[PDB]
Amino acid sequence: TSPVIGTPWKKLNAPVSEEALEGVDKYWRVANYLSIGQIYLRSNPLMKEPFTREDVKHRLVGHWGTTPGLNFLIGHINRFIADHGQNTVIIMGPGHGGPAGTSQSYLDGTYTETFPKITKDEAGLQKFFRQFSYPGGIPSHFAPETPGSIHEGGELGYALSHAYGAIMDNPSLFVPAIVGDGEAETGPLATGWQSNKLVNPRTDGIVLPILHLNGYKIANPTILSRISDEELHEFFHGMGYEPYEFVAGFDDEDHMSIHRRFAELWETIWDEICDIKATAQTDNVHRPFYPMLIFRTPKGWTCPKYIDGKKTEGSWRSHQVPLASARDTEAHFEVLKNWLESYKPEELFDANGAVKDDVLAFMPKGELRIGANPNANGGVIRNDLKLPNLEDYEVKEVAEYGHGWGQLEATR
Amino acid sequence: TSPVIGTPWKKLNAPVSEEALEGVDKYWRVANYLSIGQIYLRSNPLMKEPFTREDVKHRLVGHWGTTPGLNFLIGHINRFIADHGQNTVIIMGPGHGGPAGTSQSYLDGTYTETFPKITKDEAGLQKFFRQFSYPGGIPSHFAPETPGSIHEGGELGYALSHAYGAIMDNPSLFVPAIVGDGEAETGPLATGWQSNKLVNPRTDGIVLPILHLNGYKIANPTILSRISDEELHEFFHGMGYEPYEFVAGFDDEDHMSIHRRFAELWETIWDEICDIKATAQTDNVHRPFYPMLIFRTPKGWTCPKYIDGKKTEGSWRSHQVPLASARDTEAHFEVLKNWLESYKPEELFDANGAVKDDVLAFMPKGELRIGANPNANGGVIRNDLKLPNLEDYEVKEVAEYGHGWGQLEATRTLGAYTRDIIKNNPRDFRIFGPDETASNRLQASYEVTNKQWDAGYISDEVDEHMHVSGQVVEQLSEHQMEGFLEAYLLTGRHGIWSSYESFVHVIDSMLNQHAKWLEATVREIPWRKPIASMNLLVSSHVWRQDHNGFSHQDPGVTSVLLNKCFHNDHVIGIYFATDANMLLAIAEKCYKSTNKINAIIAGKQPAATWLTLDEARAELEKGAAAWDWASTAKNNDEAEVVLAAAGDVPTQEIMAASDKLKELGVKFKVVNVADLLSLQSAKENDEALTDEEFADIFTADKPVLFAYHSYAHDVRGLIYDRPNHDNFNVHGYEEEGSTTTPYDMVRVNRIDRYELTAEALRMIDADKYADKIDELEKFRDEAFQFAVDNGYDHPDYTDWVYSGVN
Ligand SMILES: Cc1ncc(C[n+]2csc(CCOP(=O)(O)OP(=O)(O)O)c2C)c(N)n1
Ligand SMILES: Cc1ncc(C[n+]2csc(CCOP(=O)(O)OP(=O)(O)O)c2C)c(N)n1
Ligand SMILES: [Mg+2]
Ligand SMILES: [Mg+2]
Repeated sequence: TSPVIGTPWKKLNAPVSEEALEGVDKYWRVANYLSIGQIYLRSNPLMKEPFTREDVKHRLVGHWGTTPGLNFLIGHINRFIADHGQNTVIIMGPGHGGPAGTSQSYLDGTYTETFPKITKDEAGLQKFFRQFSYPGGIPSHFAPETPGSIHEGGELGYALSHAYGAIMDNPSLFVPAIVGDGEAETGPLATGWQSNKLVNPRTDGIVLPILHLNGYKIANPTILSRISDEELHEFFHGMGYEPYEFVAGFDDEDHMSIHRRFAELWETIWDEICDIKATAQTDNVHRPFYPMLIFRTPKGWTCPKYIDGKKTEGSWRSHQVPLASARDTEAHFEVLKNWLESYKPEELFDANGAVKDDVLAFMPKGELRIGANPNANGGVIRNDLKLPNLEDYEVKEVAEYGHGWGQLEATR
Repeated sequence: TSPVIGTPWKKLNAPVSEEALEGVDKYWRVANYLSIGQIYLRSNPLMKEPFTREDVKHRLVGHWGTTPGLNFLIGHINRFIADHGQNTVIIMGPGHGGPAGTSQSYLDGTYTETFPKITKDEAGLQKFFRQFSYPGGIPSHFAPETPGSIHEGGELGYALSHAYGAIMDNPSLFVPAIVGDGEAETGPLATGWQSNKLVNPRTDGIVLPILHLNGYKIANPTILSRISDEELHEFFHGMGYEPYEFVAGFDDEDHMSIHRRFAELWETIWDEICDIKATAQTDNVHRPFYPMLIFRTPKGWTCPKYIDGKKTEGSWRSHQVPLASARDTEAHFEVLKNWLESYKPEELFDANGAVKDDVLAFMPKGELRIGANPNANGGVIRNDLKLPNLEDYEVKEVAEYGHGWGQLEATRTLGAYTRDIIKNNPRDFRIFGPDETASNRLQASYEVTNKQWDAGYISDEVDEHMHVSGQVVEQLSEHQMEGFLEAYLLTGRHGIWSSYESFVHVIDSMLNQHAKWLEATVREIPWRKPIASMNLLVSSHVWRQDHNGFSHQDPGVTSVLLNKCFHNDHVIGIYFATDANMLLAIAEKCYKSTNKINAIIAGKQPAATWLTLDEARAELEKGAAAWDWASTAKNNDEAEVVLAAAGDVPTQEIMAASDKLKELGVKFKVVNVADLLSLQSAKENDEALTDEEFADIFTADKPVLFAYHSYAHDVRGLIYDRPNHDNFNVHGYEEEGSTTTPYDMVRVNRIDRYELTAEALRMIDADKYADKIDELEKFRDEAFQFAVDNGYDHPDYTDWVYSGVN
């Protein structure tokens, strides 16, 4: 049976603290630094001088165009899970943002538990950096080897169906389903929008679709990002959703101003969800409008704005790798060094190389963590079916009238 | 007169304090704990260990599906009364929430005053718990034994009529009328919604209807809870109300968050009410929209959510008792123990078992309390009517022109008498009638007062005697009139109400209920002082329904009234006005009486007058009396028959038959029974006629012919053990009638004068009088054919005047 974890569907009834958002910003910075170290670095994780081109990977593989947005959402969801004690499984629709998921597993402590050789220090950070998309390493996508993952995300169109499946008969589980805006063009997910007409708010859980609308696919913009905002809201409302919209990173607003704004928007959405759940205990015959979040951000949101005179951030040029060769020129290596120093890792890591304690104080503990949630590892939940005696259903006429008897239908 | 108590209609002009709401939450918890201890516990009130199944009642009876909501509302109303000093009477519509009312009486201190053996400690708490719905205990509903109660609430549909009655002529009294959502489906209360069109905000008080919309009846949901909120607000606004809505308990909101929210909503409503009252001092000609509160909560709001895997809270499964047997399993006892501990009684009671002082600090004191309010005990308010001299209204022509004179209408005399009572008693006496005051000829009171009407006025060619204030209320609903009058009497005032005989059945239930309020009061409740009597003028009776016919003829009110005559309670009186003077005497006696239901059956038709006032009173004290002027036999031995009568038309037929009997030399006696209940068994009824007196009135061996207004069954069931009862031959109504001439109406019921003379002749000698009997029988048919041919009754019948008229 699906377990009840924590205190489900609880309202905060308080402002989001400033200290928690301090922690969320520091988490976002350190998660971006880890997601870049995984793609680009093979040695010297904390850039002890001399930081040279010797420390960079020969073959840079991976994706970045979705990773900082995923890190933003995941850090905020982590603050939320710590505050509310919610039973939460995240489904990452753009699974090519694998460094985000591995950075989460590393930061919430589950990665070291599952993989003891990736310690939480300088050598462990070096191994964590080198092993991403490497011979004898871990995959690029959000893989079964990655704790907290039920969805690979490599082949696109099934984040929403997997979310609605994961909440079925599962009344305390909250699923934020992050959906790429390019993936939203695929045929499966377009019809997976309409699956709130097949779940009950009382007996099933709640899926919150987060449309990760960064505007671009590989080398092409997305249809949803280039239609009017009126059309987008009208479209999501015709499918039984209440659209909420968050826009960030498209100007020079301070990061804290963005974290605060998201905190307020998120708690508003949570209060609507909690109202839906409380109403469903009394009335579950009439369908509510579930909130869904439209998360408009620039693709590759913390990367350098321009590289080689080409618009990189906020463009499709940041999909896989900006600085396709930071190993073969000195200018690109300087761009990479400035990019890594823009997160100020000097204050996010201690002397021995561990992520500082105040960076992760806002984090959930124990079974509430993403990598520790039993619904992510559905084999520990599983129990055998209680099976009726087979002889009760046997077709006995063969035993006495002889083989070849009858005109029965097998599937009955 | 209704007293002015406290400081009426005052605005708070401040926020509701936090300390008061602390007290309100603690009150709500302790009231729920008391309401559960009453239902479930017989011992160990404070759950000293060992708390075992020994401490639980063997038979769990009572109701819980409304009790926590009632406790919530009552605690908040208590905070309000303490703050504002308001004169407030609560009417509890769902009276099956009795533990809420008894918990209030216990917590505000009035219960210990009324019942000293229920102390405020551990032993007193144990007695309070055990006595609820127990052998030798207190009832389950909100009973007359419960201080602060004017309404039983057992039989549903009359919270609103009782509220609007209690505020009438009562300008400082605030009445929150809590209405169940299932009860709102009943016919009476649906029309009791529309009674804000019959009260004036200046001269009358304010009723606040609180719809207690918890969604469920017994085993069924309510119509009002399952229609859209738009429909509900539109419905309440079409009836002259401003709907306010409060919703609580349907999520995990903190209790304080609920108490605070209710405080703001309540003070908003109070400010609208105070604005209405202040406006009414200047302008009272245009009707306001009174606020009414829709109080949406889950049924059984603090009970366990699920029991046996069945949804209990927020369902109809919590109506009577969750845990129907907490005595027969260990699991149910654990559920009960957890339920009791969820209120944390360990902090609500002190060591000795008294409710802690800080739990009741927010409570009203003195006369402002619900159980101490004088309007709840309307016998302490009551003062006697100042009555005009009866001799002023006597029909004096009988005294000089002889008995049987005239063609007067009996009810016009009562109209004049009641007019002068109104003149001497304004704002303490009121006349009700289901659109029938002017048809019962009680319109003489329009000389001194008006019909109270607060809907629109259009003209003066049609709106005479109507005014925004008045002492005559008149709506086409017998339920409305009866509830208005019952709440009028229960608050200390006086009244009459008139009705057609056939439609009094509409309120057979209500009368029954009021009799139960009186039977209970005269037996075991001395601290409740006597209230005025419920006076019902029954007119337009069965024998003269010319315009209407068979649908308007049913005198069965006498039967339903006879069922409430037991154990020497004397809460019922049934009087027959034979003429105007007898009506005067009866009405004087009835207006003086207390704690009774007096049905005065009088005709509105032109009828002869038989008695003088002194004769009428002399017949009155006995109930039955011999008419010596009409009897031809000097002593009981001479008479060959006794002719007894009860009612104006039976009296007329007995007298006309006596005239024919005189011509044949028959010696007879004439008896008139003004009061029916004097004919009751002497051992059963100590105020009925003794057996010697009854035998003196009716000769032991001689046959008695009895002509009766109602069904003869009611006479025969009453005299069964009386002497000579075998010889009684009762002639009454026999469900035979139509629209036809007045002689036909009594013809088809074998109660006409010819049939009565033939009956008496057959009682004496069928053989000797055979020719005369035959002549009478064929004359009846000739006199019916006369009416068929000519359209009116026979000259022999119409023109007949008694021989005693000079
Ligand atoms: C069905 C399918 N077609 C093609 C691809 C190849 N592919 C991998 S990532 C990607 C673009 C990702 O699009 P979007 O959802 O907009 O992601 P984001 O903007 O987060 O990078 C594509 C086309 C795929 N994974 N699945
Ligand atoms: C006229 C009438 N019919 C039936 C009953 C039986 N009865 C007693 S309580 C009750 C249900 C109470 O209904 P509601 O007003 O919704 O009360 P609540 O939800 O507060 O229990 C019923 C039908 C009654 N008291 N009166
Ligand atoms: Mg995209
Ligand atoms: Mg109800």
